[PDB]
Amino acid sequence: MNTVPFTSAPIEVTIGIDQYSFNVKENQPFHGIKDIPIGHVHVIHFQHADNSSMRYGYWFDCRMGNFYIQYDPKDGLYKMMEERDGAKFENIVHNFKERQMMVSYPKIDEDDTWYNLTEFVQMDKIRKIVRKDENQFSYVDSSMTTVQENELSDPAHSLNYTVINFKSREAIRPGHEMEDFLDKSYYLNTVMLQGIFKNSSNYFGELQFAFLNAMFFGNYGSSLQWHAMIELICSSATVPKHMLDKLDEILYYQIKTLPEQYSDILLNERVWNICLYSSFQKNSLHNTEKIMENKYPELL
Amino acid sequence: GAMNSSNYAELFNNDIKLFVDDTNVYRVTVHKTFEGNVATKAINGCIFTLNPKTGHLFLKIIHTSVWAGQKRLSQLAKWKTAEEVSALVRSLPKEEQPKQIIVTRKAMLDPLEVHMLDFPNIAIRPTELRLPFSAAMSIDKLSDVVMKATEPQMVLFNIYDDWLDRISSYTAFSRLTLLLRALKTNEESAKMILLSDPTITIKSYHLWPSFTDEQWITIESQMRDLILTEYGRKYNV
Ligand SMILES: COc1cccc(CNC2CCCC2)c1O
Repeated sequence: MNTVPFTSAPIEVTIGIDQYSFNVKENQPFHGIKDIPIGHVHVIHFQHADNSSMRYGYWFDCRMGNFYIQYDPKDGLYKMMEERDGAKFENIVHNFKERQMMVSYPKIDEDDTWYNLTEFVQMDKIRKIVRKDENQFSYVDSSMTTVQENELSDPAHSLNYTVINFKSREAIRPGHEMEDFLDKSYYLNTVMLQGIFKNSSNYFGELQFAFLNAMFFGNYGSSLQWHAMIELICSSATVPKHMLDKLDEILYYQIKTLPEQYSDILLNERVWNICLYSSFQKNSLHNTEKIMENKYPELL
Repeated sequence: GAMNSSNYAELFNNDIKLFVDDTNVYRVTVHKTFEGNVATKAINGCIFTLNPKTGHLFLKIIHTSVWAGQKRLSQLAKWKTAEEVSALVRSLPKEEQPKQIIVTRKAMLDPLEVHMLDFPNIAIRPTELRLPFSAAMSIDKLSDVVMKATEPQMVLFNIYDDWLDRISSYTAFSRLTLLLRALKTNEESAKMILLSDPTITIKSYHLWPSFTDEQWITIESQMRDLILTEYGRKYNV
C-alpha cells in the first residue's frame, strides 16, 4: 500500500482518486491519500470549486517513485511532484498518518473495477502518449487535443494517440479498396496489431487509457480515439477469438462504470448501434450488448 | 460542400469538373423462374461521366460479364463505378484532370473518396439538384452502343452536339436537363416531340436533331408543356 501526501489544501477542490471522489474545503487540514493499491496505474484528478472549467489530473504508478501534491498559487493548480529524498518522504508520510490527516483509498475487497478498467494500461505507454520525459507521472486535462485533432496547436501539450483513419492510404491497400473499406481486418491485424501496436495488449491499453481520459476529464479527442478503436475491431471480419472475448469484458466494465448522466455526451450513437447490431461482430459482444440494452436503451 | 441552386453557376466556370451518375451501371430485368420464383437477369449498363462546361461525355460501358459470380451487386456497382472513374482520371493528362467530381447520389461519396485517395486535391462533392441523368439511356444512340457492347468499352461523346457554337454552356446545360427531364417523365411524348418533323434530321456525328434557333425555342416550349402536363396528369391539377 502506497501514499500520495499533500503539502496542504489551500483552495476548495473536488479530488478524484480513480473512480472515487471526495470534497476538500478551502484550507481544510488535508494531507493526502493512503492505502493506494500497488500493482496498478492510478489517476489523481481535481476540479476547483470555483472554476469547474478544466478537470485535470496526473497518471502515476507508485512503484516508479515517491510522489506528492502541492498547490502552486502562481499557476493556480495542484501539482504532482517527485520527492527524491526517500527518508524525508517516509518521515513526512509517517507524521501525516500518525495525525490521521489522510483519506484511505476506499476499495471494497470484492471489487475488481479498477483492475478491470486498467488491465492493459502501462505507465510506460502513457508516457509515450503524454510526452513530458522529465517527470515519471503524466498530466492530462479536459482541453488537451490529440495529434489527429491537430491535423484537422502546441505539440508539447498534445495526446499522441495512434492515428486511426478509415479513409486513408494506411487503411486501404491499392487495388483492395472496396474489400479493405468494408472489412477492416487488414488494417486491424497487419497495419495496427502486427505493425504499430505489436500485440493486442498494447492496443487494449491505449483503448482503456483513452476511455478513462474521456470519462474522468471529458476529453473529447480521447472519446474519439476510444470509439475509433472499438469500431476498428467491430468492422473487422477476422479478429482473434481471444481478442473479441477480452474486448467484450473491457467494454462491459467501461459501460458499467460510465455514470448515466455523462452517457449522452460520452457515447457515440452511430458507433454503438453499428457495433452491436450491424457489424461483423454484432453477435460477439454478449456482455456489452446486455448491459448497454439494460442501461442505455435510448441511445439504441 | 454540396452543390445546389445557390452555387449553380459554378458549373460553368473554368475549373474542370465532372458529374458522375451511377444510376444505369447495374441494370436488371426481373422475371419468373420455371418454379415460380423470381430472378433477375442483368443487362449492359453504363457510367455517365459528364463535363458540364464542355459537354464532353465519357460513357463507360458496363458489360454484364463484370457481375458474373459476384454477390451484393448493388453495392458492388457503386465501387465498380468509383474504380472506373478513378481509372479515367489517372488516364487523363494532369492538366485535364478535374478539380472536383460531383456525384449525383450520396451513396457514391465514400466509394469514390476511397478510390481517389491518391488525389487529395480533387474534391468529391454531392449535390442537392435532382438531375435527370438516369434518362441518358433514352437517347437512342447512347442506348444503342450500350446494348450492342460485347466487352467493356469507353465511348466519348459531346452531349451538346454543336450547340456551344451558338449558346453558352449555362444555356446548353439548361437545354440538356430540360430534354432529359422530359424524356424521364414521359419518354414516348418526348421522343415524339423531337422527331415528329421528318425534315429535321440527326447528323451522323450528333445525338439530337439539327434544330434552328427558332425550332429549339419551339421544342423547348413543347418540353416544358409536357413536363407541367404530366405533373398534372400525375398529381391531378
Ligand atoms: C465515477 O467516475 C467518475 C466519472 C467521471 C467523473 C468523476 C468525478 N470527477 C471528480 C474528480 C475531481 C473533481 C470531479 C467520477 O468519479
